[PDB]
Amino acid sequence: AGKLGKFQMLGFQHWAPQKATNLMVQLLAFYRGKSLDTFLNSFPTREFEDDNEYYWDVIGSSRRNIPLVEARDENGVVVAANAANVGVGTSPFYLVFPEDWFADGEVIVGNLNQVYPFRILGDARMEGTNAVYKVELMGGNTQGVPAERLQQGERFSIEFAPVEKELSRKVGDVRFTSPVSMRNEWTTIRIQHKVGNKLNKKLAMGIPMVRNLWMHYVDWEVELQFDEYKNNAMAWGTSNRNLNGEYMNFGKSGNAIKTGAGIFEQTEVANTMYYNTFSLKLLEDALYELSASKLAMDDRLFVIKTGERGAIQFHKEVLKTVSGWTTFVLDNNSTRVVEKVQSRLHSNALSAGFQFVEYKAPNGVRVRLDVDPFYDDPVRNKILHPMGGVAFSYRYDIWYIGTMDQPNIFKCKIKGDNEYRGYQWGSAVIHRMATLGVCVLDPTRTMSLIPAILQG
Amino acid sequence: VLSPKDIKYIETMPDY
Amino acid sequence: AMQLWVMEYEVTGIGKGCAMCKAINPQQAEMLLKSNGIYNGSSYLYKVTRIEQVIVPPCNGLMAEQVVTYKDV
Amino acid sequence: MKTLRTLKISPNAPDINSVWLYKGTMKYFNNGEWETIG
Amino acid sequence: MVISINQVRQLYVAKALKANTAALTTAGDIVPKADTAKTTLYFQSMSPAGIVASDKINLKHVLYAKATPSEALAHKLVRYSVTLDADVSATPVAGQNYILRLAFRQYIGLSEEDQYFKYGEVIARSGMTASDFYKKMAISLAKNLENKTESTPLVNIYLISAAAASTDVPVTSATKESDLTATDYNQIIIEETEQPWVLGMMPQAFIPFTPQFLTITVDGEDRLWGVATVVTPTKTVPDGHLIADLEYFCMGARGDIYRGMGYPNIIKTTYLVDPGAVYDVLDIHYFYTGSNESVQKSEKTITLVAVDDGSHTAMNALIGAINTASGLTIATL
Repeated sequence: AGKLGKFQMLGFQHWAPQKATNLMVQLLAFYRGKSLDTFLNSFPTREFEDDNEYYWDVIGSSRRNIPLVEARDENGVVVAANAANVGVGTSPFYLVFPEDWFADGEVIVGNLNQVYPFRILGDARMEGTNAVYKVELMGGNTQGVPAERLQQGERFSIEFAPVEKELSRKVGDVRFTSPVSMRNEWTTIRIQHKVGNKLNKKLAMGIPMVRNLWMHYVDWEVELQFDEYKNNAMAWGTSNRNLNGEYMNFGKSGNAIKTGAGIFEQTEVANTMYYNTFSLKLLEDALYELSASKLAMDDRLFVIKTGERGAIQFHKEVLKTVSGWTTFVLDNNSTRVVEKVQSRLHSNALSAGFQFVEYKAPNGVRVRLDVDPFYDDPVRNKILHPMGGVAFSYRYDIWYIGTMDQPNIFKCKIKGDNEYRGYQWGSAVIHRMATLGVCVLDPTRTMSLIPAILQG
Repeated sequence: VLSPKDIKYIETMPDY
Repeated sequence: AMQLWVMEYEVTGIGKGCAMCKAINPQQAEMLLKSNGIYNGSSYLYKVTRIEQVIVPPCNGLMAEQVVTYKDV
Repeated sequence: MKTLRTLKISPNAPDINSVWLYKGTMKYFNNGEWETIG
Repeated sequence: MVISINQVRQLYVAKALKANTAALTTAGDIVPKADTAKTTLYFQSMSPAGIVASDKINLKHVLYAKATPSEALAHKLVRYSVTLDADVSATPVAGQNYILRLAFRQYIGLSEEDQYFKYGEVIARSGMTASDFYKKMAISLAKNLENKTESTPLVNIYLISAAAASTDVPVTSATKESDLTATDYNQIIIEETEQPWVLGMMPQAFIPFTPQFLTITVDGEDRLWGVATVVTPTKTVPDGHLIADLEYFCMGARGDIYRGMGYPNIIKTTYLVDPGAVYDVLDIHYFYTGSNESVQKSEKTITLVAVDDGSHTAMNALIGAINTASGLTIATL
């Protein structure tokens, strides 16, 4: 594994007979620029009224259990971890919770549900914010609850509120919850160029290594390299705000340069792991636990988006996993790594080749794969990987976890034309300006495996 | 052949 | 951009290597390998053992030789 | 645990899932290293 | 922070204890007033807009009266010590992948069905020892967990040097293994953090966790490689974010129930509790019984907070002033 340099890019400040073609040759011994346009347009868009920061509704869940803070005996002494059994012979004891959640006459259970049920004998006596219920056991238990099942950090749920069949009085109560919200921000971009049709001073020639070693269209290059401004601001942008709402950077005119996080700084707040060597012990057990708590069994399809060499790192690692399956014998009858290709050289002429493009984990988890060609960027991704590539191709990105009925990722937009253009004849400067912003609604539905050399 | 959204684009867009 | 430098090195624990740069002095020859080589994210693994200039007047002779054995691995 | 079904006679190295035979030396791959047998 | 009530609850911050009605001048003052027959107790307090009184407690109709100190309301942050398992192997076996799964239980919601998992992975080398394993494990944990682009700090990672055995060596995403130079590491402490807070809108809640392990093949057998036990807590969450939340609720039983809602057209309640100070809380609970047929009780309470520095000097003076005026026997903390 070794690279041999096939080109060199030099600036122009460090340097007609007939032609064999009128179309300019573009060698394969030259890296080329890459648009993020195939990546960005895979997401839909959304139109807003103005450049105000925007918020929406966030809905959670309801089923709670309250952690215990401490447990006390009937005289007020706190139960230690090495103490004896508490509440022996159905003797009452106290149970200190950080909230008033359970009510009178209700049966609550510790980490071991239904084995040690505690019956609450009255309302909560407030200790500052704490709630102290004088409880006693409800299972016919004569020996009481052990001291390890009465410590800090034990979850307590509610079961019911039983009474006696005659002359009883009221027990139990009911509980309510509430939702939250989340915001997002915008960003504006500006470009200029002092210009007709000819180049200006920022030039770079490319000279290829072979053995015995026009006129510019400025109106297309300013649009292309301001398209790349809005493609790097939408996708590879970052935020510069505090937790106090203050901005950290100020522009030329005193005002604060307001930026919002792009795609890759909003989707990397959750489900992001940094690995040094890829293994299916890690990816399968991280995609299952995401899908064991969040996804139904039919809806467990993950389309891994990766680069080019990240596909051959997924090929040679499933092949490591498959070759350790000592139960099954893989034949050429079913898999067909060697098939019959019609050839002039022989009657029975063969071929060879295969690639593992999918992996299927237990409980219905299927791990697909596809190649997104913008991970192989020689301009932006410059830290190299020893197995070939630019080490960003070895990043695995799972978009679209589950089904939402609305898009999770979209590109925000102002109604109509939020792009600006302007010429400044003195000096002849073409100014262009645009605003943008990309909202990721739930970043828990985007998972990323990034190599460890791209962090910190 | 113009849908109402298109009349909205031919609208919200500037006249500037 | 003056002289050519062939390098014999050894990436630590990974293998051995053979490289060739174009710089003015051999300290910059190890710069152009530790930052443009294939171990960019593990540039501390590069251990360059021998740098000698590519001098012309023979123009028929070896410049680097570094074999990895089954008994080194 | 690990099954090796083939045995390759080669002065050079076989792959990690084959057993090396060379001139009187039997070698096999475990724990990332080619171990001799004798 | 919305709380539950029996019936109505009123909170008065005790910033300074005076002895006369005419001496109530500074915002936060309080004088516990009573009769000479000891039949009525009430608390004259100085608001930022004048002197106010409390409700008139009938001293025959008191139910309980206890004062809670500041260290009883300190949330003890739980810690988990991750070691190598002795029965599997005390030394990391070569070529096996040591992957740890941190299992969080309450990620953005109020319930455990909203879970979250962060990993850390180390393949061992042939000459890797136990101390070099915890160096590369906790760097690999902090690279995943405590990044600067994360939403909230979830857990803090700390090693323990075996010679010191009492000092936490912290690792961050910026921490390198060049800086971790000790040769005797025996455990990795994973410790939960303090979640963010703004008064009234975001309560003081926590995200608990459990470090879980995957299996490794040591002698052909699938064993999970470590043990993770819960050691005693060493840090405490201070009381200030809970009482400034508690005043925000009980300043709506007295004053405005509409806080901020139609924003320029509001009544703004000014609070006298600084969230940067711990407090000793006294909750005197009482009721009212009607004249002839209204024997049903109206169980209400009055909350009093007082800041201490070390020894409780301000609340034990307030309990001493309530005792010498009303004639109760509230226990002194």
